[PDB]
Amino acid sequence: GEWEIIDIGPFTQNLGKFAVDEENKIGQYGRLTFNKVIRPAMKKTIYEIKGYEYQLYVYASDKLFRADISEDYKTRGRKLLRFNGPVPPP
Repeated sequence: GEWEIIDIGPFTQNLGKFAVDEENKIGQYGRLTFNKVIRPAMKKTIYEIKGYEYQLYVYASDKLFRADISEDYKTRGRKLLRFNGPVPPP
């Protein structure tokens, strides 16, 4: 696949919210409150397209985490791949 840097507009913020919502279902960090996604946001496109992956820096409950998210082209399904941290600011 190929990687590009993307903006941190509303669509990206909603991916961050997705990630925190999914991590809350897992419960590994306890209950987290989504704050914001910060730069840099990275997007991978996997080939007709199979899907996408995102690597995001997400503040939740005033702590910084790294979240990876997949998105399937044909099913539109999103999945949280991993959620790690706290991490230092980029």
